[PDB]
Amino acid sequence: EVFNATRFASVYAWNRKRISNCVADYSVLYNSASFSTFKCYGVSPTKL
Amino acid sequence: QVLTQTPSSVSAAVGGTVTINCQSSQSVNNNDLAWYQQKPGQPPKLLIYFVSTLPSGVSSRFKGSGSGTQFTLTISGVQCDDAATYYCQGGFGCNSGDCTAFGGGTEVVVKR
Amino acid sequence: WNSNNLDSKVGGNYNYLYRLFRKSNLKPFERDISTEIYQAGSTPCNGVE
Amino acid sequence: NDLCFTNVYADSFVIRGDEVRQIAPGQTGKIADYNYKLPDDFTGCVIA
Amino acid sequence: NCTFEYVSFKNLREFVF
Amino acid sequence: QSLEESGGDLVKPGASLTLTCTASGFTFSRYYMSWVRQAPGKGLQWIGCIDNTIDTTYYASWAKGRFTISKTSSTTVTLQMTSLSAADTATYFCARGMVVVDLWGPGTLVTVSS
Repeated sequence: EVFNATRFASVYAWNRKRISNCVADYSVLYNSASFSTFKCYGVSPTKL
Repeated sequence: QVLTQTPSSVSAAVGGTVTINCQSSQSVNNNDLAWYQQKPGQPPKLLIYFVSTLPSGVSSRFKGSGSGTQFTLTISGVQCDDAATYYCQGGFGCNSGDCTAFGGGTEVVVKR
Repeated sequence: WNSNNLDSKVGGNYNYLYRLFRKSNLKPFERDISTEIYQAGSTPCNGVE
Repeated sequence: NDLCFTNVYADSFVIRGDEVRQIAPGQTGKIADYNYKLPDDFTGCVIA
Repeated sequence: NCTFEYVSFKNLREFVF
Repeated sequence: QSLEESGGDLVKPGASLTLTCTASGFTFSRYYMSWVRQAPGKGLQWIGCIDNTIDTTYYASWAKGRFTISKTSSTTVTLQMTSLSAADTATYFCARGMVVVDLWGPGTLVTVSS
């Protein structure tokens, strides 16, 4: 839902949304060519 | 722990070879001597470290000899831009004779 | 023991290397010198880069 | 009152009022550097 | 601010918390 | 890869002063660092150094207890001074390395006068 937002906020007025009580699938998002940058720090993509 | 720079002042020519002696009161720790050239008003730049190993990106004119208590620096030539004080940075087996020490200055003048 | 006097050099001593990514763990006393490119995630990189 | 020590050393001397601050461990000054110096690891109490 | 959410004398309603 | 110092100003003797050198392009958690002073008419001498695991213990013998070194965050290391004297006037360079150094900052002079 966050990625599908029609309008994004400015960098100085950066938006933040808390996410909890949900099952997150990251492998699908990570293995996408539509994302120019996808860098993970402190966690492995396979272990996400 | 104080390292003596003998002689304190050294004079040499452009094509004349340069030598200097830095004596350490105690034995250094596993060949940890360094040397830096301190141009006036600016922090010193590395020229030779671990007695003889040459850093990357410096001229091939500085060669070092000696180990243990006595060490020396030998420079093949001067391009008139090496007029700076040399400090022999003496690493020590630390907690004995301080933890490391710096010697006196040794600037080189060129007569023209 | 400390071996700064020889191994280390200014500007980057790149002689010795290590395997940052491996497909599996290591059996004791086993030497791997394959140095073959490794793919993660969807493993689509059948080429070089 | 709850501690046990091998020995206790008591040192007595006379200084003027403003020199009492030098008797704290690690302090400096004419008294601390030339008359009576205490270790930085001093374990005890200073009474005046 | 809200961090968590949830949407879900003949009668006696006993509870434990 | 650069270092820059800050905090040099005229301060009366006996007053505390804070110095700080900041690392640009790299963090003070991999590269060794040292703190050094050079009087205008005297040789160079080192005071403190700390990096990686707790390494603040190594201090100059003459420095004694009035010299301490601590890194407030990853990229900035602060220097705290106490019991300032007229013999403490020198130029403060943020060295990079214990026994071998690569490059230092321009150096901020800290003069002491009343």
